Amino acid sequence: MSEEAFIYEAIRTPRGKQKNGSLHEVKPLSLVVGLIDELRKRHPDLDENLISDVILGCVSPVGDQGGDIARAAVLASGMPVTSGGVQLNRFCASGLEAVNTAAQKVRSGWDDLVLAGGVESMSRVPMGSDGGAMGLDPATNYDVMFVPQSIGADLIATIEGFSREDVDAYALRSQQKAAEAWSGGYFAKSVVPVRDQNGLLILDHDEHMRPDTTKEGLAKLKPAFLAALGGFDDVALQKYHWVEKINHVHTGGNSSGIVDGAALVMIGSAAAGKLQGLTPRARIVATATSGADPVIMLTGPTPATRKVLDRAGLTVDDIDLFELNEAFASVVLKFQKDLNIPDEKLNVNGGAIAMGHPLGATGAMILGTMVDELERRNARRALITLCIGGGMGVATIIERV
Amino acid sequence: SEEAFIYEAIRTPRGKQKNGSLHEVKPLSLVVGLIDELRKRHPDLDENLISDVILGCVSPVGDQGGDIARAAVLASGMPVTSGGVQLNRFCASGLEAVNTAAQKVRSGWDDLVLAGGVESMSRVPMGSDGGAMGLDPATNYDVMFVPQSIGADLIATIEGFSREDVDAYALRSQQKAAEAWSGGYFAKSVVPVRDQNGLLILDHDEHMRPDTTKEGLAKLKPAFLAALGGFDDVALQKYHWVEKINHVHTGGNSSGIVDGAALVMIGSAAAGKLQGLTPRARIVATATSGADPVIMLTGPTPATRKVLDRAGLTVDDIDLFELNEAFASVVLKFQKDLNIPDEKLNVNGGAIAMGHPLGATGAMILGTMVDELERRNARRALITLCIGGGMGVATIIERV
Amino acid sequence: SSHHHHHHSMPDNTIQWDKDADGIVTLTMDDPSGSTNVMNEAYIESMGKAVDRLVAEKDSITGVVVASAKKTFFAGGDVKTMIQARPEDAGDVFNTVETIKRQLRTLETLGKPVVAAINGAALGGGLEIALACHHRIAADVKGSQLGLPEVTLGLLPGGGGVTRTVRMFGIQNAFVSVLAQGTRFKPAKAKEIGLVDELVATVEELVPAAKAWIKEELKANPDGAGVQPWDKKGYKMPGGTPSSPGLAAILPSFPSNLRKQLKGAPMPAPRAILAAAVEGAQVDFDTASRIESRYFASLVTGQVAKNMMQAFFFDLQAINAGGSRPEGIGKTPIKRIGVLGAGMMGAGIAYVSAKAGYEVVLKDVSLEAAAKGKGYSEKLEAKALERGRTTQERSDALLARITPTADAADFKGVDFVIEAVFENQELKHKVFGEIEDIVEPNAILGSNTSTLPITGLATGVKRQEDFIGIHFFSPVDKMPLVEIIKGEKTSDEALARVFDYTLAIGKTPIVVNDSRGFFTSRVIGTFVNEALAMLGEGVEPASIEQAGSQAGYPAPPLQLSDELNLELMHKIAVATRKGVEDAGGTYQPHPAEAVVEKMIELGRSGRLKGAGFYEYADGKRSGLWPGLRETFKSGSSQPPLQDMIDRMLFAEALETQKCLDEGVLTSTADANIGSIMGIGFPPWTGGSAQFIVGYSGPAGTGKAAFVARARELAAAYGDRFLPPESLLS
Ligand SMILES: O=S(=O)(O)c1ccc(Br)cc1
Ligand SMILES: O=S(=O)(O)c1ccc(Br)cc1
Ligand SMILES: O=S(=O)(O)c1ccc(Br)cc1
Repeated sequence: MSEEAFIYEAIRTPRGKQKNGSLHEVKPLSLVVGLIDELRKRHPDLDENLISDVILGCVSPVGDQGGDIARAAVLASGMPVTSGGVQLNRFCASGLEAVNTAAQKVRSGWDDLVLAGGVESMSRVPMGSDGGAMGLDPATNYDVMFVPQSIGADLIATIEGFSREDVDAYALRSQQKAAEAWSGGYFAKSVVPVRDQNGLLILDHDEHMRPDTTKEGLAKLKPAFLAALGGFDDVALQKYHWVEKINHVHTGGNSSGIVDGAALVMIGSAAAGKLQGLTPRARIVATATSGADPVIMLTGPTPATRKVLDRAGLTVDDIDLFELNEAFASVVLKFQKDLNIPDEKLNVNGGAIAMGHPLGATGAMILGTMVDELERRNARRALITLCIGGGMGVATIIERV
Repeated sequence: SEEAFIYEAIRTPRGKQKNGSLHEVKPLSLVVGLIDELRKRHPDLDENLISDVILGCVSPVGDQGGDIARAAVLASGMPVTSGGVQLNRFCASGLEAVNTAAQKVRSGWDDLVLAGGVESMSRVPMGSDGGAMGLDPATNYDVMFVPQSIGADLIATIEGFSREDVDAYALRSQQKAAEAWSGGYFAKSVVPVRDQNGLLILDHDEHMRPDTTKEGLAKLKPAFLAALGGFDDVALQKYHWVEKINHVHTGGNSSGIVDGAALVMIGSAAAGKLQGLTPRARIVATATSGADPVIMLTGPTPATRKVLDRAGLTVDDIDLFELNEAFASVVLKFQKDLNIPDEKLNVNGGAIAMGHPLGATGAMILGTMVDELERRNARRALITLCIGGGMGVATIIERV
Repeated sequence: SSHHHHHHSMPDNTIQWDKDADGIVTLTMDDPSGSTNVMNEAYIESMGKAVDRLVAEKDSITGVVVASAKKTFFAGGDVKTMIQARPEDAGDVFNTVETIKRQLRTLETLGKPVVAAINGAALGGGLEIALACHHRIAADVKGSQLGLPEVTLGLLPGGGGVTRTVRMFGIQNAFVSVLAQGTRFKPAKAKEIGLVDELVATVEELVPAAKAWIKEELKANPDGAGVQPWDKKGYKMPGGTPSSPGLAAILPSFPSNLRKQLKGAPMPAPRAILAAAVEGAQVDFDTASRIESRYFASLVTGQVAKNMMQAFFFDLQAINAGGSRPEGIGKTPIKRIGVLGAGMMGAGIAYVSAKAGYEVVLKDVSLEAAAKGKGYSEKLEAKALERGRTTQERSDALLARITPTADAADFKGVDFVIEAVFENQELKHKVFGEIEDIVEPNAILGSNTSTLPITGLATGVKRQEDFIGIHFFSPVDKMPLVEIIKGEKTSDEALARVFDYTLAIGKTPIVVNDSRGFFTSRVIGTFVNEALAMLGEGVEPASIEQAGSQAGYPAPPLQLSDELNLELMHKIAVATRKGVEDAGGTYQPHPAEAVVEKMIELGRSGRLKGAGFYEYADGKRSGLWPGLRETFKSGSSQPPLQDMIDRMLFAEALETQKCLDEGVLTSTADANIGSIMGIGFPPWTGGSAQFIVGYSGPAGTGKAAFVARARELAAAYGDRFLPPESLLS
């Protein structure tokens, strides 16, 4: 507690879509280096030798994203060779796990100023390219009762009773709040456009957004576009044996988009911030990690959010803003139902359904989003949490400074 | 803040690459075997206290992909709240997992954490994950990429280590490893690998060639991604004063390609008293550093000075030193720069004789120094590893 | 989204449209503003109209044939526009090549067979057009070449040349054999390597053969007709993609090998070609094509491209266009060529004079020792017959032109004399005064000298108006430069007759006024002296070699010093000392001469003696003499490597400026070509004169930054780096 972790910067790239995406020609290493160079523009006279480590989350660390891409970004960007570099994978919360670990390392007293974030080029490195123990070990797939996150979301909507209209009503709500935040200029300072080697613009906006979404168009969609293979409905029901039939309510219009993107967060102690002349923007109050049943998989944010509230000695009302990655519409609807979250405090600037879910980089993106929305509202606290494959959960409370 | 102690530290034997005993074992089971051994040692342990499982893996692909730490948590039947995260910092992945676990406990927001590594190099070879610095010419060109094998030969050329100087060390590592196995130094921490029926697969480090002779090492031919043109001329473009690289490293004075895994339990003092566990060693300090990426393996030298500076200690106060034996010239330069006594360095042999399971070597040479500090009744040890890309990690522990 | 360069609110038309009764459209290219087809603003708009018309009429078109109405097929682009592209014009450069490739991509995915009728040379933008077609037929006509030589101008094939070759031959083969060096192929070699599918005899049977292939392709292969292999469902790239386990094992070795062949020289074109080749093989053809454009725009706006386009296009044309040729003079044919002297230099002169269809009269002393000169001509022809580059009829008529002899009377008809006996000014005077009366009054009397002035030698002839200095390089069969030294008595006609002779034997001529060391030998002296100066100052000899190779030189300086005897350097160091000490002037010795004399005192004169800065066994170079570091206390002075690279490049650049100031060189085009092809000045600079106007460093870019860096070197290494007043205000 003696050394508190602060957030000095939090930037991210625009999220390019999967098919005909604008970032498909850009290597995921180039996405991280651009964010490093942007932090150089904002602080040209920073002693980068104070930067002790770079931590990047990545769920598919193979191919373009293999070989410790955090260390490749340190060398390619020209940072001091002493600035470390480590890649970690905790599925969808790899970006937030990097921010939390960088905060825990600052508190431990053995790190002064650490960069943390994530990168994921799902159009170049599709999800599942990194192999996996499941499938390559049928004895393990059979024993743990593997069910992909798509069915788990449909199972949550069946148990809690979320209709197709209920999940599509949230999808439209996420699209509307994203377009209002964008045209309002909320993301002007954080979304660093991507440029080529000649300076030409490649992308500057979240192109997965469909701001002209209507209730009727969301009803014309079709569900579940691995999930279309047989077995997973029966495997999930053999675990949740009281459910008779799974209602498939999720489509590409109410599920998180497959996008490319990356994000960076500069974290350091109060002493290091004064040494380099940096102004802190937020404080890492508490971090927590828990998990829920591995078959429904997506649940897990709830016991982790409650764990991070008890660690910081706070309640739901003490937290001004709540931010949960919109992997699926029913997951956020259950999260609001369990902890009784007001509508106005939940994913206020839209979420992954409209702008995308760059797996390894999402945790660092939505966190940086809450840093801006706290300053823009002059609010105090915010709670960031993510559902994770396998059944895990990660939460983090930040307080505006 | 809160102190982080080591309560348990075990590791599997290391099976060799060519015709290895562990080739048929999935790298997930190498970890699940070690989790079941911890359970056998502490049956009454409440596993809901274990808040994370942090495993190092340099080639997280295929058998080692999909967050093998989470697969270890689920397959072993651990509580589903016990997390599971894989990381990758090249050779120091095994030590960085322990350092991160100790740092998470020091921050206070974690009580009891498992940390370790795993690398089945006979099933998932090195560089199987692709890589950005390698499989992209624009970066390979600018950063002047060069393998560790070339950088190790360049260290021998610059420092004057002859072929006999590095082969004399490999003999010393073979002898200290054979003498240590005979005295049963490893009988308690080396958990033999078994199958689903209880049959023995491997109970010893089979990469060891204990009958190595100075004459036999001389007949080995130098193995210098090498044997592909370019990397000799690239290194000399940055080290322009050196004229030719003296290729002194062979397969006998370099670390061995092996399969293996290691596990280290770490927790606060309150987590130990509450679970009835005996703290064996205390993480005193850690450090991260690095050096030129073309020489690569000179990162342990500033990382050891940075960690001795944090603990407020000196080379004299460290009873045992433990540097990973990736290449014989790297350990010799480390001994020369810091003037390390000869009888303090890699006292139980190193990766030249037993092997270098990349992502798990950090947690193996740490658990080795916990065993030795107890057996010698000594006080402090220092563990460090050279890293590809020119990094370095070091850790100081103290017996309790 | 458009096929045209503009899309808002008047050039010529290049392409003719011919559809026949079958439905085969014949696109014949014919640029009315030049005898060669070229990729300018007219073509892009002309092909835009043709491609748009192919789509709107596709329901009545069966196939397309692309031919040219010129003696060539297609060659290059508008260099006068590309050399002006600025970094803020990268958006325009990007859009232009994207427009060019969208045209070829529509033509390629037309659903109908497209055949290229290559009637002649197809280079650069020409082969890139033919590569978009599905079939290629070339005529085995004389003078026809095929290749992508954009890398020789600091560029890359940006019209699909990289994307398609890497896709036809794989990453490694396309880069090595076609892209990295821009190798030019004759049609027989092109059909073997895969660039060309069929061959015909004359250009008359090209369009009929192209239409005959379209008719057969539609019958036998009706589905795959007009479909390139990479647009098929089961395409597999040769050698595999970067994802293939076989290629990803050696893929990291490609950039390291490129740093070996370039020795670390700052030449960014092969770097961008290798980067666009690999990154392109990871994605689809259309995304790969756009990555190619971004790397292309990165080179066009750069300075290294502007340096090469200046030297290898504009400066080389102005020389071959008769710039240094005296005005108005005509030609006098060279009937018989008397090559006095038959040594190493004398043999090469007679060979290239015989390979140009001129009669040679080789003359020397010993008919036995003068047969080695013709034996050198047969050693080459026998190697050429084995390589298939010449025929026995072409090889016998060549040796028949050479008339080895030893009689002075066998000069009744000779009107051109080259003396390459050996070097001694007094001995030269007497041997010259022999054939002057035997030859006709219009007979040139040349001389091959490296440093001895011509005007002093010209006194030993009556017709001093025909005494000239023709300086060849070793070996004469391969070296392309010929330094013509103009004396005080040489007339406008006698110089022009030598200028015409050089172009006839296929070499590059530069005209130089009489001076000590002239230009080539004088500038190359400052390069080696600056390196030996660094060796005496205490710099590591390995660092000196790495500085010379990473600067872009062909041979490192200390190595080059052993190839031209150190005592030969000492002799010139005395001839120059006697030269200044006779005009009432004192002589300041270069600090390198102390190193030369220290090596000569030690008995290490270079390669001939068998010991220099390197050691020599088995005729090959072993390594640096191990006692060299102890002799000159190497390691005491450790300057940064960039200062060593600049000390060697600035010494030659400032010496070139002193030559242009003293009237030694007339134009800057000769200074660039003379430095690039004569002494080996790095091609990325574009010449020792372009290096000044095209300098680039932390001090900026241009003549002003060059002066700043030259003064920065002056304050730390000596006042020989202070720039002349001609570069100042
Ligand atoms: O900008 S244009 O499309 O008119 C153009 C530019 C350079 C060249 Br070479 C050809 C055409
Ligand atoms: O902007 S320019 O008109 O100078 C231009 C130059 C080269 C190319 Br290719 C395209 C355009
Ligand atoms: O024919 S070349 O490939 O050498 C070529 C020349 C000029 C330009 Br602009 C482009 C290409």
